[PDB]
Amino acid sequence: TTALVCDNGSGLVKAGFAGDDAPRAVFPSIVGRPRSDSYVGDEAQSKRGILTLKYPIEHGIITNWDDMEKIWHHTFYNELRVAPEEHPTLLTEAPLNPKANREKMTQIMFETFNVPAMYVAIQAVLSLYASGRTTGIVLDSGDGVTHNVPIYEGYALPHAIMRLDLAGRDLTDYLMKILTERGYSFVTTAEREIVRDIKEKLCYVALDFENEMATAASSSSLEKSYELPDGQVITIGNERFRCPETLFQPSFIGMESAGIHETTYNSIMKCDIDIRKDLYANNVMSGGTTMYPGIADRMQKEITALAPSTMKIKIIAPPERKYSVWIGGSILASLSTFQQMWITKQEYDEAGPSIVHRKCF
Amino acid sequence: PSLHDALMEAIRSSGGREKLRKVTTNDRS
Ligand SMILES: Nc1ncnc2c1ncn2[C@@H]1O[C@H](COP(=O)(O)OP(=O)(O)OP(=O)(O)O)[C@@H](O)[C@H]1O
Ligand SMILES: [Ca+2]
Ligand SMILES: [Ca+2]
Repeated sequence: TTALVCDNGSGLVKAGFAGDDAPRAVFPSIVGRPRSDSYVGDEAQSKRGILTLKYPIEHGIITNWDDMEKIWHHTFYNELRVAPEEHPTLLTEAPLNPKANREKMTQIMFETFNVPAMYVAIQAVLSLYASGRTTGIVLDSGDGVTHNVPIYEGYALPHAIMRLDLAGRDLTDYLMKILTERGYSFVTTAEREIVRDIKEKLCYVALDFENEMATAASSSSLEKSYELPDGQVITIGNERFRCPETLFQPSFIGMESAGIHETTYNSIMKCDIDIRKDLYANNVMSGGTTMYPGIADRMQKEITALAPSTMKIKIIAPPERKYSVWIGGSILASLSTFQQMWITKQEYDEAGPSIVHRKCF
Repeated sequence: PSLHDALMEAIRSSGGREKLRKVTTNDRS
């Protein structure tokens, strides 16, 4: 009678039990094979150098269903150590997830894992719920994709959803590139993991790019020392803010899309004028790639410069926001009122996989 | 008058993550 919460991302699986304050298991959303039959998640990365790793979720959309089944199997049995037949399972989906995808999630849950009940919730909406809100605009940025999702009373507004096909994997790749331009060598998959750790420990968003570039050129005050696993010490400099600057200026990696301040403004402006005041004041940031220090102050500055002069702008950035989607699902699935919202196996038997559009919205 | 309305109210008044049972994460990156 304890529901499960499975938040499947492009880079990370987040899984646990509804009512808990954090997922029990967080592991890479990968399946590896020889370049046993397949390795899933934590064990596939532990042999990352001897296997072809595949990502069944790309840009937040499930695209390899066989490997996804393997991820879901690994989650239930190896990580959560539950029988899925005994637990209602809340899953999460990207914004604008194709109709056919939602149906196959349902079909696999009921027919393959024999769950008693399930549900598919939109990741960004869950993140709003974790912050205690039901109206707002979410900026959700993970490992594969970045969305602005404006939400009125629990309904995402699909005509105003913006996408940016750039997120944490691109930033890691970009930090790798500019660190090698400085002289270092990050080529192996072990070294790419070091760059990801440098990204997550030392990068930040500058309030103003040019001022910060000028400080970094004229002093050592923004340099950081990083100790490598073998004990070597390297110093990181303007790379710390150049890497996440790509979020506001995607041209750095050759993308002519708008930055996240402009997708945020353009998404508010696709919404009816009467709800824009509430959006502007309820700008929730979620996902691992919103974790950079300085990002809320920079966003505040940038949106202020785009918005009417009198508008109250508030950036909300919970300290736990790399798990905000999951925490939202943990909240929703442990509420008394939600218990009639499940799709039941009985409902599934009568209506079929397309029941998911009727009950999950 | 709507189940949806009651759910939205239940979300707003849930006290958020403080009311949730504290657990440990087995966290690989
Ligand atoms: N402290 C941090 N600073 C910067 N980036 C971080 C930090 N912590 C995690 N990340 C990045 O966040 C990403 C994973 O975030 P998240 O779990 O929200 O995405 P996902 O759900 O796997 O992917 P997506 O949402 O794009 O489908 C990784 O790129 C990771 O390196
Ligand atoms: Ca995600
Ligand atoms: Ca540009």
